[PDB]
Amino acid sequence: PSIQVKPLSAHIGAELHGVDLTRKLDPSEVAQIRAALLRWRVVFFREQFLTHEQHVAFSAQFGEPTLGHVDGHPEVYSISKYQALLRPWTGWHTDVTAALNPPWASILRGVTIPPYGGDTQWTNLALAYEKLSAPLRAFVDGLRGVHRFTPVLVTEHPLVRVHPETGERVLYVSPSFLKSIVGVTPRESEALLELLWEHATRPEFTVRFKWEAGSVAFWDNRATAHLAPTDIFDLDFDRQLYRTTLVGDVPVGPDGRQSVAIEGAAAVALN
Amino acid sequence: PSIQVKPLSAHIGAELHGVDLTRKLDPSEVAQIRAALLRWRVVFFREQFLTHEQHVAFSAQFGEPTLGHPVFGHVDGHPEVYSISQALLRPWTGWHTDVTAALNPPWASILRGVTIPPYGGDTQWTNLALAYEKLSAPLRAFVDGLRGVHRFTPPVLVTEHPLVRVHPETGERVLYVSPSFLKSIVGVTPRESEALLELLWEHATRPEFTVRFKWEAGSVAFWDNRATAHLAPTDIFDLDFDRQLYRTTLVGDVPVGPDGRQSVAIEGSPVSAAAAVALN
Ligand SMILES: [Mg+2]
Ligand SMILES: [Mg+2]
Repeated sequence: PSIQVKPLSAHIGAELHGVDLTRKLDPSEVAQIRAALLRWRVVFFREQFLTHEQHVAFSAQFGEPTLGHVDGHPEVYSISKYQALLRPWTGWHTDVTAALNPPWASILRGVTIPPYGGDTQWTNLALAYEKLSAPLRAFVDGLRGVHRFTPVLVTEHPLVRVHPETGERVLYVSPSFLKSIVGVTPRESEALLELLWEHATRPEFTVRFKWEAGSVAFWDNRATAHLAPTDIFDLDFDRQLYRTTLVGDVPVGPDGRQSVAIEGAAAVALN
Repeated sequence: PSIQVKPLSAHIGAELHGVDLTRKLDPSEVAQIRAALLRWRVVFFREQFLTHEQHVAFSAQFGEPTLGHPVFGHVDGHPEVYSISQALLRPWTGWHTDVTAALNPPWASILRGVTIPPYGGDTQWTNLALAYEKLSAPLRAFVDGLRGVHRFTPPVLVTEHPLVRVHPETGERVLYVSPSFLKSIVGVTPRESEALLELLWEHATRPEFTVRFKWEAGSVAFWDNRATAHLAPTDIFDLDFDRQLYRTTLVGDVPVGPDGRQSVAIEGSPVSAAAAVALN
């Protein structure tokens, strides 16, 4: 096995070594990375100092890059450093789930990285589903949720997304964007969402990553949510990353029902 | 500065390099480690492969090691060394400050990893001085005046502590809310207590107040119990890996609140306190 896979927690995150991301990967390297990604939900690379062009080329080996602008590279979004009601789930989200087809993956690379501050976290939403009790699993299997984003996108997704490559059921509760559960009263929706969001962010479902210059994070948005840092606003250090995302398919629930657009680029550049 | 200090987050945690914990530290090294501990709340060392004797000697340069329980964590010949080898889940579950059910909780602990899984078993700490400062001004003034009852029942210890502990070395106010052991706020109704504790516990475990540490063989964590709470791993229960660590802890003083009032014992026994030291 040419690519070393070093898991970072019991059920999410792995650091990969033995691949040079500045050059085209051969088919075996692509397969190994994709397999590690499906198994560990987010994979990380260290000391991969890339140009935007190389970042796009790497991304294109795994899917179709989506189109904070970077000059000459419409696939690349700038993540630059340059009041809130706080609950345990605040800030946790899955990228652009207000859209009908949320991007299935994102690739984020660190260019200007503080000595400390600015860690990112991910949570395993396949595990979160499996760790619901059986009656709660059967219950959420049949529920739909409305995801909204206003810069206006509104989409009805299954609360349980069936992963198109692994068949796993995912608790698809994207906390920044999921606003209500369809067909239940407002208080029922509020109480159930708080229950599921508390559950989805159990520490034992998460992994935390301390960036360094040249680091790369590549995650499966069909099975995760993530948490951008806020501790970095307390420090003078600059922080600059760049992101690509891969065009996704329309989610389906355990009943085979596809998501449904309700109303509706800006969420691709921001989330 | 002979000891390199590498902070791990904006406000908590630092990895130290340039010191050999197998040999006695000179006064400058002791002072540097102590200063980094006060500033960063928990400090970490890597590739420090210690015997029990060396672990105790290191501990003794910073305080008086506690002297053990007959059974819990007991290591033959080393009363200072503790062996470390359905639930209702809330975001604060498992977060705690060690032995706060006792009148004088230990001021620090030193945990060393001997047999460490390739993955799983991370520990987290939160900065309770920062947690206090990040309460709004009216909430800070409110909790300044409150006391809390901490309880522990070994496999009974009951102490009334200030909700805000004034740190004896830095003078900082600490939101002393030890979630596993703090049971009630003195002098308010049971529902007021429940609702306020849930507010403060949610607050004290904000991710931006925390640092997470992935153990390796030979790693050491040295934390200030007067300014932190920590979270032991649960993701290891799913894995077949052996995990062996050893802990020493340093005898602490009686807490004092912003009004100068010391904590007050309500119930307890020396053996129950030793059990909490061994098990918390
Ligand atoms: Mg995002
Ligand atoms: Mg403890």
